[PDB]
Amino acid sequence: ITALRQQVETLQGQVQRLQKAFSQYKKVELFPNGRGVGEKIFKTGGFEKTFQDAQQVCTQAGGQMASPRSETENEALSQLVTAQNKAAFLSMTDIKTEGNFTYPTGEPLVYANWAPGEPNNNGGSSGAENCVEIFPNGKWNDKACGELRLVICEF
Amino acid sequence: ITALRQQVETLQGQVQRLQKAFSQYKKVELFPNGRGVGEKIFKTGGFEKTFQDAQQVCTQAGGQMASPRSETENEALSQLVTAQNKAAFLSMTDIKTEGNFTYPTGEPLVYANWAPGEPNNNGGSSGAENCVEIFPNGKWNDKACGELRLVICEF
Amino acid sequence: ITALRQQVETLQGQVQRLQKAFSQYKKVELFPNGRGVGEKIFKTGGFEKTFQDAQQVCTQAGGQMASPRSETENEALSQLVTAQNKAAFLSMTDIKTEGNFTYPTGEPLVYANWAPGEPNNNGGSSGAENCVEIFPNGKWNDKACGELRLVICEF
Ligand SMILES: *[C@@H]1O[C@H](CO)[C@@H](O[C@@H]2O[C@H](CO)[C@@H](O[C@@H]3O[C@H](CO[C@H]4O[C@H](CO)[C@@H](O)[C@H](O)[C@@H]4O[C@@H]4O[C@H](CO)[C@@H](O)[C@H](O)[C@H]4NC(C)=O)[C@@H](O)[C@H](O[C@H]4O[C@H](CO)[C@@H](O)[C@H](O)[C@@H]4O[C@@H]4O[C@H](CO)[C@@H](O)[C@H](O)[C@H]4NC(C)=O)[C@@H]3O)[C@H](O)[C@H]2NC(C)=O)[C@H](O)[C@H]1NC(C)=O
Ligand SMILES: *[C@@H]1O[C@H](CO)[C@@H](O[C@@H]2O[C@H](CO)[C@@H](O[C@@H]3O[C@H](CO[C@H]4O[C@H](CO)[C@@H](O)[C@H](O)[C@@H]4O[C@@H]4O[C@H](CO)[C@@H](O)[C@H](O)[C@H]4NC(C)=O)[C@@H](O)[C@H](O[C@H]4O[C@H](CO)[C@@H](O)[C@H](O)[C@@H]4O[C@@H]4O[C@H](CO)[C@@H](O)[C@H](O)[C@H]4NC(C)=O)[C@@H]3O)[C@H](O)[C@H]2NC(C)=O)[C@H](O)[C@H]1NC(C)=O
Ligand SMILES: *[C@@H]1O[C@H](CO)[C@@H](O[C@@H]2O[C@H](CO)[C@@H](O[C@@H]3O[C@H](CO[C@H]4O[C@H](CO)[C@@H](O)[C@H](O)[C@@H]4O[C@@H]4O[C@H](CO)[C@@H](O)[C@H](O)[C@H]4NC(C)=O)[C@@H](O)[C@H](O[C@H]4O[C@H](CO)[C@@H](O)[C@H](O)[C@@H]4O[C@@H]4O[C@H](CO)[C@@H](O)[C@H](O)[C@H]4NC(C)=O)[C@@H]3O)[C@H](O)[C@H]2NC(C)=O)[C@H](O)[C@H]1NC(C)=O
Ligand SMILES: [Ca+2]
Ligand SMILES: [Ca+2]
Ligand SMILES: [Ca+2]
Ligand SMILES: [Ca+2]
Ligand SMILES: [Ca+2]
Ligand SMILES: [Ca+2]
Repeated sequence: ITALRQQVETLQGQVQRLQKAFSQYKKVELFPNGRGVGEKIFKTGGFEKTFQDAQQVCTQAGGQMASPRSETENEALSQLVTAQNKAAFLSMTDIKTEGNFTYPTGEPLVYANWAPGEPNNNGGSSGAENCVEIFPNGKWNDKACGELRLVICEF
Repeated sequence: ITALRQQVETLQGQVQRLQKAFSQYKKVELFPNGRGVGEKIFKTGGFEKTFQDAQQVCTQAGGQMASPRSETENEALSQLVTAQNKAAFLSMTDIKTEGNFTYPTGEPLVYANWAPGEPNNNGGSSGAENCVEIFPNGKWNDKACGELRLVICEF
Repeated sequence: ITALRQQVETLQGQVQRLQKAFSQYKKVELFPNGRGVGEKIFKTGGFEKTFQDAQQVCTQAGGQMASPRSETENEALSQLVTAQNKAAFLSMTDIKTEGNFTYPTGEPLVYANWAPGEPNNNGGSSGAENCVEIFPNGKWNDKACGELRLVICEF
């Protein structure tokens, strides 16, 4: 019928405009504290928290902590850390089994970028190191979970 | 007709993807300076202003100052204030009638969370207190409108 | 057919809600570091960079540096600069031909708002001035490109 065809065409135009406007506002949103990789979005709050508090903040916000599963994802995190000039906590811990770092689902690492000599589980006055921080250069260091580091969430 | 049915199906897929992407970017946007409650969105600019300047900033931005009409809305504001560690101005004033706080539409309060002893209209050197600040604990204190407090806007 | 008509009506409702939600999240996004003018969106990162670094940051983010082509666009930039209280770099340089400022496409200025006495190409210890900064009052001053100024990107 002629009426619905005109309706479909109008909808087609509205959808196209929504898509154009959404791509623009996606880039506006991510500037400068976010990075998109595939269907994942990394964003920093610009503040520092302990691992447990960061875990609460990310969950509360409807997301989770960053789990870099590829060089592309890790490099995206590196950019955020570099911009804030503050090392960030990742999602992974070896809390269940020492030396065995896993995602918050128990799954073993599919990607790793340990700095030379890490993980060493030597946090000095803070004690054992069961969490992971990412440096501006993208490299990882195991770090005490009670330490304060940049919060990056994953949505 | 077969042509338009295929068009509707394609539109259905585009809309579904837009909805999925929009829910994700809603949470990305609100992290960490925004809170959604029903159809209302609270967001802080991270800066402090006098009541009048805050009123101008929120209006200019296409919104208004925060009018917590329920415990849920008030608690959302509490989280933002807690995160910034800065008490924020609300929208309500008793400027027309002393002791009678109203929304910027003249409507009386449907919800209130006054701290013990408030409102007292005693601002010391600033004079009368005709505006309202919200504490990290969610409680309210009547405050001089010329004082500087965190700006939270409502959209 | 009755089935597709109901589908079109449902799509109509979904699109309308998407549009309503998108206008709200557009204003939420732009508060307080963005300004919309026509189909262009200006946003500041809140940080300072040299012209070349700012050019890299904006490009990386999927946009470009601000090219105010009208009083409306320039005034929007003025508001962002005023809010951050930091003068920002614009996109234009006279690097190809001295005294002739052009957009990063070689096109001559369609709009200009030089402060009295500018451009003068006198940056003192920094040397020649081949870039442009915008003041809180909206006026322009030619500035050395190696100086650090507020980064505003255009999307
Ligand atoms: C740290 O602690 C971690 C937590 O315990 C632990 O993680 C575990 O790591 C192992 C080894 O990598 C891993 O096993 C692999 O799992 C792969 C994914 O599929 C899972 O899950 C799906 C369902 O989601 C199942 O359908 C799969 O069968 C498999 O089930 C797992 O099976 C094992 C027993 O076989 C159970 O113990 C797990 O509980 C169970 N997991 C789940 C979630 O159910 C899978 O693709 C891998 O397959 C390889 O091994 C199979 C035999 O196990 C072969 O049949 C298959 O062909 C694969 O062979 C590999 O092929 C390569 C070439 O292509 C060779 O180079 C490899 O050598 C060869 N590997 C082997 C072992 O033969 C594999 O099963 C567990 O999933 C994981 N556990 C959890 C809970 O995630 C770590 O080991 C600890 N150490 C470190 C350093 O991280
Ligand atoms: C501070 O200063 C404020 C500004 O002046 C002032 O705000 C006023 O507060 C009163 C009392 O709460 C409030 O009156 C209530 O209004 C309710 C909302 O409906 C309004 O508006 C709609 C249109 O939008 C009309 O259709 C309604 O009729 C009503 O109109 C109002 O009517 C009054 C006169 O009756 C006028 O003076 C107002 O100008 C006018 N407002 C507008 C915008 O037009 C309404 O639901 C409430 O209804 C109750 O009272 C009615 C009689 O007035 C009853 O018929 C009805 O059944 C309700 O009875 C209540 O029922 C409860 C149980 O269910 C009982 O427990 C209650 O005891 C009982 N209440 C009463 C009073 O009987 C009611 O009308 C005004 O709307 C509001 N004015 C403005 C401008 O917003 C405050 O009083 C000042 N003090 C404080 C402490 O805040
Ligand atoms: C700084 O350095 C800059 C870089 O070299 C330089 O920028 C150049 O500025 C000139 C003068 O303003 C400008 O010329 C104008 O271009 C207008 C836009 O159209 C362009 O491009 C389109 C395609 O995109 C073509 O279709 C047009 O023909 C025109 O092509 C240009 O043509 C000139 C030669 O004519 C070439 O040198 C350019 O390379 C070429 N550009 C491109 C991209 O291809 C155009 O609308 C303007 O038209 C006016 O002049 C025409 C004759 O050239 C007339 O036919 C037409 O009627 C217009 O007349 C004007 O009318 C007004 C009243 O309505 C009068 O008041 C004006 O006096 C009258 N102007 C003139 C000159 O007669 C015009 O062509 C160049 O486009 C631009 N170059 C580049 C690369 O961008 C600056 O001059 C330097 N100085 C300063 C201070 O900025
Ligand atoms: Ca450890
Ligand atoms: Ca270590
Ligand atoms: Ca008062
Ligand atoms: Ca008080
Ligand atoms: Ca120059
Ligand atoms: Ca100058």
